[PDB]
Amino acid sequence: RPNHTIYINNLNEKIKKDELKKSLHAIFSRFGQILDILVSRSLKMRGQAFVIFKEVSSATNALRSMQGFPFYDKPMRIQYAKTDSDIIAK
RNA sequence: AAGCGCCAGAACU
RNA sequence: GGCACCAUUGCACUCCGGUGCCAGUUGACGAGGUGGGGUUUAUCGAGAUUUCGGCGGAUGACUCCCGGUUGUUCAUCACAACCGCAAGCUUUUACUUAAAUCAUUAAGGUGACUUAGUGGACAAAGGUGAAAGUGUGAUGA
Repeated sequence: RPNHTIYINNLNEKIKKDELKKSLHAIFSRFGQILDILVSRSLKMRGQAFVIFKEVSSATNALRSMQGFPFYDKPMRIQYAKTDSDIIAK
């Protein structure tokens, strides 16, 4: 079920790679320490974000609080990642 | 310090 | 890389849909070279995705004019080939810091790439001395 990494979608696709990465670190920093925020603007990966929390409890409070939150005019949709990311698994 | 200057076709970002 | 649009609500850990508009980046590595006017596709090699393509410059070549050398003095007009602070032709003889590519590893940038250092090697043309040979007449001191 719950995972170290959280999946964020329904984000504004117009916003560039580096800005959004720094902008999402502005909010998810309070819940706990972040290891790496993966951002891609490709066809299958745009308007999406993977945030790696070192604590699982950090990822849970993040989903509970930032769900539905309006970020760049768009309300956020957050779920747990299907599998563990490559920095925590290995 | 004159195989040197420039950039807009092309290519890459 | 950026802005608009069409399209995408999509679960990944070296990049990763299209069109148009805009911006950025690449875009010659050294040697050598200027009496003047015209003309023109301006010399030499090194390298090897573009050193391609475009445009500008240019000391080249050619030609004529101009001023000169050499043809054993030296004045003058031809004739012959040259030179534009150098200068007949051939056979030889040094000198003339090649740089980039390559490998490498530091700085800067979102990136394409950029700036600099280090390591080692390789030229061609030309010109600059030297050595032996071979090149005019006509008229006058």
